[PDB]
This record gives sequence, C-alpha cells and structure tokens, in this order.
Amino acid sequence: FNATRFASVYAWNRTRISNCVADYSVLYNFAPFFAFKCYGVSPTKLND
Amino acid sequence: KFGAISSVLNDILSRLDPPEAEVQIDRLITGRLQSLQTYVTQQLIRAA
Ligand SMILES: *[C@@H]1O[C@H](CO)[C@@H](O)[C@H](O)[C@H]1NC(C)=O
Repeated sequence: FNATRFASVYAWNRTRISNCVADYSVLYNFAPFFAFKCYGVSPTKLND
Repeated sequence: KFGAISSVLNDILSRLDPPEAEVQIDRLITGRLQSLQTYVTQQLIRAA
C-alpha cells in the first residue's frame, strides 16, 4: 500500500500474501477509502 | 448447494452481510424441504 510505482493496468503487479497474520486496520488507516465493495465477504468481520 | 455460495450455514453466515445473507439462506431451506417432501411421499406409497 505504500508503494510509489503501482504498475499500469496493462501489466498489473501481483503479490502473494502468505505465512502471516492479517489485521486490516493498517489497510484502513493507510488510505482515504473511496470504494470498498467487497463481494465474497463482509468487510466488517474480516479479522476472524 | 442448491445454487447458493456454499452449503454450510455457518460458513455463509460469516461471509456475507445480514441483509444479503437471507438471499443465499432461502435456497437451502427450499432444497431441503423438497427433498423431505419427496421422501415422505415415497414413504406413503411404500406404506400403502
Ligand atoms: C510511506 O508512508 C508514509 C506515510 O504516508 C509516507 O510519508 C512515505 O512517503 C511512504 N513511503 C514511500 C516510500 O512511499
């Protein structure tokens, strides 16, 4: 989320997230969210 | 699944917002009840 050169849509960067503990509060406070349309899961209960 | 996102109620209750969860819940109910009705009808015929 703190990158500087997010690649263009024609060649979208892909990263793998594994072997860690996820707390999306950093994801919340590191962006003035404009659209958070989650489909397969409710954003509220995301930490369990 | 009968056309829902998943066949486990505990899974589909913690992966969707309550206002939308009812849509996926109200498919398992109907599938299960049609299965039950089919069972009871064949049982009545066998009993006869
Ligand atoms: C990391 O985030 C901080 C806080 O927004 C920002 O000041 C800093 O420039 C960021 N670093 C990079 C390399 O983007």
